[PDB]
Amino acid sequence: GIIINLDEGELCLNSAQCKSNCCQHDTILSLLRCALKARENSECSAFTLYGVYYKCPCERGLTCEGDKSLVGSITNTNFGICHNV
Amino acid sequence: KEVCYERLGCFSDDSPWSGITERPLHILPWSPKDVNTRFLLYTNENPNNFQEVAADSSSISGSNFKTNRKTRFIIHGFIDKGEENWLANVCKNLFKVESVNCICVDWKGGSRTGYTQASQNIRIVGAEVAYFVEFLQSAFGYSPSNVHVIGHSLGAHAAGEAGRRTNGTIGRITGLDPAEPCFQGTPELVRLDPSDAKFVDVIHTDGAPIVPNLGFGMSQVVGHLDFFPNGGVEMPGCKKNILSQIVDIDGIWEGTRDFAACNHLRSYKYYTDSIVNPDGFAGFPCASYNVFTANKCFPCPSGGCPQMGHYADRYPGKTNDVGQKFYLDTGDASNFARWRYKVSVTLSGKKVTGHILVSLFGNKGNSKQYEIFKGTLKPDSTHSNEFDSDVDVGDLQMVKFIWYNNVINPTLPRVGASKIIVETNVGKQFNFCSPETVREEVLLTLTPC
Repeated sequence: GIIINLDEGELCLNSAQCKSNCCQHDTILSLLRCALKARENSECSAFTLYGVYYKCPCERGLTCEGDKSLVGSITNTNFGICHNV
Repeated sequence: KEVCYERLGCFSDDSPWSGITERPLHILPWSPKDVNTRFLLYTNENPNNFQEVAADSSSISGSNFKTNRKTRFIIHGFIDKGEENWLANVCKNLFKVESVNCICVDWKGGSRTGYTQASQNIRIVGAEVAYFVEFLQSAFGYSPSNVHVIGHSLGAHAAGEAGRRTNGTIGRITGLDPAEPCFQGTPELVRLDPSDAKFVDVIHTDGAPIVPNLGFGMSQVVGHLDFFPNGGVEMPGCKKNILSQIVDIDGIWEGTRDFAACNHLRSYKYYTDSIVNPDGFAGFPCASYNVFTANKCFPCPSGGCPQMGHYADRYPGKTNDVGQKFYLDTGDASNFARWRYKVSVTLSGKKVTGHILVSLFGNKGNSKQYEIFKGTLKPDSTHSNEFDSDVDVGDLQMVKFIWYNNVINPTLPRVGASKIIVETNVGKQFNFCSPETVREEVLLTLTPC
């Protein structure tokens, strides 16, 4: 079936699953769980495809301006800092 | 019968001690060499390797124990697996903020037994502490007013005994989650109660009933201040134990059964964090956690909120009554602290359905986005919310407003916020105004008016 609405801390497998779609896990090897989205001025991860982040994407209406760099970067690590606009 | 022991005196068997319904079985206290109260001393000068002192001058005399700084004793009770270190860690943080004689009290020998034995043996660790406390006083003239006894589970009631025997001259006892079985509703003699020191402050955390629910902590108010974090019964972070109308307390206690000790261990984890966060746990006088969560006790009264834990001695009305309850919310881990804010929002813009969220920014940092209301966003209507900011922001400088809904919005409507008022828990109100409105999911900065 599809899984929906998992809370902060529940184990997850993509961000759709999480009420704040950010299924995070620092380190590649860790057990990925729902995390809160980034506050303004904290670190972020740019929006990804692989639905599991190392750092959460930013909460509403902040931009996480860091370096959406080339492949490599974008095939894994683009981080940044949530800034308003 | 009665039983007497070298130094500690005699320990009766009468009601209330034994016989009464809560503690029916007549057990008497194992003897002092069997209980084996060790006093392990830690100080600023020996922070991390203890030195064993004892109630006589040839022990105290060469040691780091110092009569010009306070002494505070940490008495354990339930020690979970892994949790062996907890008494030391409370010492390590005292040293981060003060010069102190931090005596941890060990009595594993008396505590590793049936619960009822231990409930009884608590009496020896009680007279043990009172003996050391009276000692420093005759030996060295060291007032009990400098003494602070911190005890967790049974230990709480050990400190309660210690204080009882010093006839409440001890400066403060702190119960961190006074065990329930054999003590709740049992008379004051048998348990921790406001008269065991000049000031007694307790942190209830696992106050559920022990049977059917394994609510190891007492729920009854026993201090002049009783803080009930997260409503004194389930703590965020803590797995709950499954029901049983027949609970094996000895089994829970020796560790034959299973036990999510988390809710009970949390009072010393809150106390430890409290030492290094001195505004971070403010207790609001509510009359129940439900009234409290229904945003009705906020801010602190005229003369503060009391800090739960370590800094509660500073609350100026701490002994004006017994049993004063205070509620508060904490984190679910790590730094346990939280700062509570009430923000009201007045709407400007269109009538729409959505979530309004606000976020604070102050001299020392900014919160994240806390939802203030959901549903019909009607212009010129006000909304309020109290929330627990994991960040103290300092004095507010600006605020930001934002709204959204999960429906495509054809009009491309625009809501904003006329004024947004932030009331700190001390109660300062800060005002923010905007003539702007903004589109769904754009951050409308407000600024002071």
